[PDB]
Amino acid sequence: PSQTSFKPLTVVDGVAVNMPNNHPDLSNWLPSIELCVKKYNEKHTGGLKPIEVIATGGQNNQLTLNYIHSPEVSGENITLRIVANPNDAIKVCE
Repeated sequence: PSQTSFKPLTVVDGVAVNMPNNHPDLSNWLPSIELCVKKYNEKHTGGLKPIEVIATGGQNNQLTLNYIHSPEVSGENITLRIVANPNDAIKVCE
């Protein structure tokens, strides 16, 4: 584990997904990633699953993820809900 300029966004199955501060909001990627990561978490349950997930890609159809396993001090603020679920045949992610 080491210091990094990344903040938490959402957790899926128990994996805190952080994003690069030097990037826009990932409201649309929220459901896209939360669903993608679910796959990896499915195969890897409990400790098996990754510690954190660095999700990137703001615009220009940018979609890049990173599996990081290193728990470190951190925290969030507050969240309510998003209520979204866009469909797509060609999912570059998965």
